[PDB]
Amino acid sequence: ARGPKKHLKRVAAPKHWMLDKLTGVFAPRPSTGPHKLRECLPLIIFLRNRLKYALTGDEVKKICMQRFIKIDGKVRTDITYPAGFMDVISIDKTGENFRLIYDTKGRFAVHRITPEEAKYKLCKVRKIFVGTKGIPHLVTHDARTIRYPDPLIKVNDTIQIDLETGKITDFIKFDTGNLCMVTGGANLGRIGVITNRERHPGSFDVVHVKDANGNSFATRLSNIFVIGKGNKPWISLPRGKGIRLTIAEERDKRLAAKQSSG
Amino acid sequence: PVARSWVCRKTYVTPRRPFEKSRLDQELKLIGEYGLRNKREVWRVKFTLAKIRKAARELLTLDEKDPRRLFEGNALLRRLVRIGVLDEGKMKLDYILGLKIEDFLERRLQTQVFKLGLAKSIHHARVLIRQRHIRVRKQVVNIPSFIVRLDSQKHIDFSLRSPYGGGRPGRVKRKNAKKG
RNA sequence: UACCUGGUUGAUCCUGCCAGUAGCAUAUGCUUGUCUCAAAGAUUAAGCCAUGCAUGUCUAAGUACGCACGGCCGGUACAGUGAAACUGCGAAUGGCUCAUUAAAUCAGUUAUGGUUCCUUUGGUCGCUCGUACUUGGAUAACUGUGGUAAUUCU
RNA sequence: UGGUGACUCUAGAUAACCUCGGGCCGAUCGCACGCCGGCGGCGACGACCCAUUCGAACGUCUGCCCUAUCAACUUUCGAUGGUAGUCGCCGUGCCUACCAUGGUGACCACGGGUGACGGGGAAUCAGGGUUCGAUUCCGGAGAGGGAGCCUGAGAAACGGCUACCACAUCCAAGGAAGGCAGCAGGCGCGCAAAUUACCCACUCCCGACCCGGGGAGGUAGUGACGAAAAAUAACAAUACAGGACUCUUUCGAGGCCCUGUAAUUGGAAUGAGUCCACUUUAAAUCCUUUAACGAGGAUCCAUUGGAGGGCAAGUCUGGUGCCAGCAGCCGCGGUAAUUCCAGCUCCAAUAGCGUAUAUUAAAGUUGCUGCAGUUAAAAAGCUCGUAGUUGGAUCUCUCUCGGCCGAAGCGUUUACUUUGAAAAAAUUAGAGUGUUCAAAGCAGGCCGCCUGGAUACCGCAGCUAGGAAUAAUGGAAUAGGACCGCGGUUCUAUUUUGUUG
RNA sequence: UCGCUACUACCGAUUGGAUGGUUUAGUGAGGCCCUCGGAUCGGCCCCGCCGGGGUGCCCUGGCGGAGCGCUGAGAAGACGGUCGAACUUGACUAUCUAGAGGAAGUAAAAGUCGUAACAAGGUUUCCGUAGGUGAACCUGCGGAAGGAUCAUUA
Repeated sequence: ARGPKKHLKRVAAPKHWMLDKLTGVFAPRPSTGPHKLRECLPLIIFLRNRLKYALTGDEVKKICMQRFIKIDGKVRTDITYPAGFMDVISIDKTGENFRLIYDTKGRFAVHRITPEEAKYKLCKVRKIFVGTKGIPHLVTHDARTIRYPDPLIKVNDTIQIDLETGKITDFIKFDTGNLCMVTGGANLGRIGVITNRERHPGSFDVVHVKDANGNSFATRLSNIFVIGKGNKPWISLPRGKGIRLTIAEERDKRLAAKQSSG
Repeated sequence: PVARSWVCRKTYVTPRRPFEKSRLDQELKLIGEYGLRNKREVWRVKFTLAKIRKAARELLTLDEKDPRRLFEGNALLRRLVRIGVLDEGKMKLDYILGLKIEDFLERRLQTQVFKLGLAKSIHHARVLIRQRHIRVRKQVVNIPSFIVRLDSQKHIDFSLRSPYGGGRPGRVKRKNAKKG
């Protein structure tokens, strides 16, 4: 082509958006923003497809244009604004609050959350650089730059952002024994304790993780998000606890859970 | 670009040798016994059996403690018990290979309308289904090759709008009542 | 469903090919009552094209002295709705086709510590020691006078 | 100061420069209104630089069909490399000057061809394979053929411009305007392919924008490409010089079960149509739902090929007489034709069935699995020989640190094997789900709640970790060999002398 | 060995014509870059007719004029560079096209002379190689048995 693409076909969309085959040729094509377009959920899919508030891609316009929707505490009037991981969606006309966390199957989830928790979010530190008369900066995975960080914040750690002010409150460092969520790959949405981190200089670090049932897995280092210090998550978790069931016992859960009916 | 799906699938295979006696004879006996219309209704039920034998014959090379054999093999027997072809005590993966065409043809809605006595012949069941006289639990079923599941066998009846079960007479009885 | 069958000789056993057989795709013939999906000027000519349409755009928030409407009140800078034109932005996407092209394209895998990036999101934006309670000149739309057989010409 | 595996990085300091074709440091719009002439709160536009997002570009490794009647190519004119620069967003013979004489080639370069855009995929298939992939997704290219630009973040842009070559429209003859491989439509070509229809309601995109626009896209029309479901009748009473079951030695006795060359009788059932209404939709249609009409040669008739063998099914009758013609092959036809032309009857598939051509299986007739070579097609006249291919036995984890448990090193290097993580979606396989079944779909279910939208497969090449059999390879043979402590020569760390030379 | 009708392709005179692809040489539209150029458009001056303010002098308002004044903006056009479509003529070709002559194989042939071969096929046959003919062929040399001998006597 000559210059950038503005459309997204539907079959070429991310798999986790769960758009069906026969509704159209095109998919919502996320706007440029804090998140990669493969790693995000546009606001039109959260309102029309997941929450079933809207029914067409004109009612999402009519909802967002009444300024009823705050994404990380700022009002968003773009329906294809890419909301990504750990983003807080506050709808104040109804009274709900959501956080975008992955579930055990590699998609996002409708995770309703308490407005006492919706005042903060976690971010992962991505590059730390000095400059401009010797003033240090962070860059997180939301492109949030927070100048003057704590000197004990390094790369691959986790900060906790206050969402009304933009400032760091307290952090977690990258160590063994910390509770982490995988945000990419085939182990995506899984929660476990960091066991081990193997270094491959000139290539990617591999971080072996251990479940709460004993299921060990590994990822590359970039798909690792430190959620808690020790084993206590600093955010809430979804209905499943980040623990992937194999399909046999995932069947057993259904064929035993239907027997509570009557 | 279009929002259409072109995913289709043929549901039968024709034989390699077209004029073979005792293939012709056996399929004609299965056409006459079960009230079917043409050869393609036998070649269709031969094809779903050949898909079930083939998938079990693949699953028999993996060992008994395979993940895939234990999951997908228990889900193959579950369907064959569910439609009433297998029984419940024969749920090893090797009584699949002892299934036949007639086990699958006894579960059509046509032969079940004949078995329950709502018809009086196997060709009387084809018309009584096709004239919309037969319902399954609430729903008028208009297709004779509707494979009746095991739980839906106790609810097969006479379709409350019909002259046979419901009571408002047809086209012919009312005209003869007009000429009375 | 891991398959064969007719054809060389007076008869036989072979080599071996012809011929049948079954899909699948393009054409085509004869026929065609219902109902659900569905391809469709690729192959030959990346041959040639009448006519029409396919790319435009205004919020409270750049520029309103069009009475084009109407509206207070008539010294009230500008009530308002607003065509036009200036300004901004897009038109580089989408659609179509397969002529080129044989380590080329492309696929997987890496690299930019060898580079640009409208936009979006976050940062930064009294960090410089040296008429402002607001600066200057044009130009459309408009009015008015024309040219050319003829153009989204001027 | 902070960093990476590694900076000539990021910051800091100093001396200067800073482009008149100038580098930022706001002469901008709106809404509520104010607090003590000042101090104001939310926004909208801007904006150098940094980061991010969306990309783009240029590279790394590995991989592709046919051809040797293509065996040497590249190098004046850049071919391979070195130095200095020019250009360019930047790395580079990208280009220029001066040098060096190199670079690729049986492991098939170079040249030619392709009825070659490449992949994801599709057909067939025991296992191995073979062939197709223009075609809706990703990537490339191109707008009649080459070439050059303007604008802009982005174009060597063609629903932009300037030329030239090729066509071609108007003209008052001076001039003017072109580009359907967009949607329709036309001509031509051909074996070969649909409407100059309706709409922005859906899916999304663009814009100053909740408002406008979109032949993108959706909806209809044509459509036996192709795939799914599926009518063309069912039933009962009689009768048969029909069959079967109980008795009679047998004649023959029966609603006990079946059958029909009964155009025998008889009502009961129903769509196809015709058609009000609702529903569907942007508005319509179609299907679904319902009025009313709607079947007895139920004329509301089912066709396409065949009846010698391959191969299901008539040496029946009439005609023709090696003619006409049939026949994929074998064969048929010369006066009795099982084969032609027909009538009857029968067979096969059945709303479908013939024919032609491409291709796959059959083909173990291309053979890796897995063929052949005395006589059927075939072992070179003999020998030497480089590349290739193939090669006999043999050999049973530790040092400096942190809290015995982790770093760091290995050991000679690999092939192999097993695990891991990374591998677009759609397709394929496969789980769940009564689309009325099914092909499909990604839905649904319960009396506001409860769900699902799994998973496998994803060659070769590249990462990772365990194994150590097999197979290649090293390790000392004139010991300039291992391990030890002994001495010399050269360079040299940065702590040591309260700071200070 | 020797008689009839037609096609395929090549040679094929004709220095028959028309068009591609590679290069030799010459030419070179248009854009861009450079060096010039300077049609026009301002501005600042200087006087002249003159107001006010301050105090003969300075700043202001209307103009007017002239100067090769001295600066800013700038069109046409040219030199040179570069990119490069294209044109002209040669060579190598390749392809579309008109023409007597003859050439080879193909469709059959049931037409005439011998009888080469298969029997010891009436000269066993076959192989290579040289020579001669109406021709199947014949002959000189050297093989083979696929021979008509698996054998011939101290």
